[PDB]
Amino acid sequence: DSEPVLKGVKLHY
Amino acid sequence: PINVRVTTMDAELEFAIQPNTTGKQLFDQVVKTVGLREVWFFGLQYVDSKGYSTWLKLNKKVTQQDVKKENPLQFKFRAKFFPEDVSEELIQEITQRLFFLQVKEAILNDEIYCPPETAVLLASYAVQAKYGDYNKEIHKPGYLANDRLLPQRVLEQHKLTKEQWEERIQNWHEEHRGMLREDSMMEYLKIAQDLEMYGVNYFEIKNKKGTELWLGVDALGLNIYEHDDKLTPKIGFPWSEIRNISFNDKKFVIKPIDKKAPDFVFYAPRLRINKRILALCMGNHELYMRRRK
Repeated sequence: DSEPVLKGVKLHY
Repeated sequence: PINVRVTTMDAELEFAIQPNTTGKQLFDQVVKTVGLREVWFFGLQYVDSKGYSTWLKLNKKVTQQDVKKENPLQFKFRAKFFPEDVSEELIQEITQRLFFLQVKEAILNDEIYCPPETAVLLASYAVQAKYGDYNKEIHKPGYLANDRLLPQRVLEQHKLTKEQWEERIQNWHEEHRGMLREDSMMEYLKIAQDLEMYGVNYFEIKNKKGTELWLGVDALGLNIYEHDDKLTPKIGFPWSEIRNISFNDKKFVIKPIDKKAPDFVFYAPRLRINKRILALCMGNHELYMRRRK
């Protein structure tokens, strides 16, 4: 199905 | 491995994808990760082989779209279509915030021309959103010395100093004392959306004689600008006044409904520019029709 995999997140507020 | 990085105006997402991965799969994962539902406004911006800024087609695979090769692929989740009025059409706070941050950045980057009086008023709403109410105690002289408040073009007519500016912005911050954070962002967008360059997609074009021009695509139709005046259109083509639009390779033609009026013919550097122009025309025209049914 080839869904992207999250390997990182940054939230800036 | 295909490393991709998608930024919203206030978030950064890094994904590993596959050669079969579509833009829609990447788009939908960003969208549900940040929790946005007004998706019709947004797209995944990127830069291509030739250094052009364009949008990912969501129906085609990410790998088949000539995205510039860099270890982290670089996509900017951004507003691609702009409403005719932000007050009627931006419902969720996530949608309003992302529009506010994107439009403010464009104004601060001198990408949208903005008069100095409007710029300071805009800056005042931005500080009411960030700081809340001005309080005589916790906001002592100099509290905006490290805030980026106005576009540099406004500064270049430097009748005021760097400190005179901040004091005049401070004055207008005080006048917003009752304003809540979300309404401050919305008041910014209400003012910003009336600037002439707001929401215009500019394309470098030429007429049949070889004269350079600009082609604007916005929510209301097409506009032709002279190369040295990107503020005021010289010819305007609202949707209702267009009979048909066409392109064949590099040649693009607009036929007005008048029937006695001549077609307007212009030329793009290559076919992909005309394809990108038309795609934005189709996207903006559809939202235009959907607003009126």
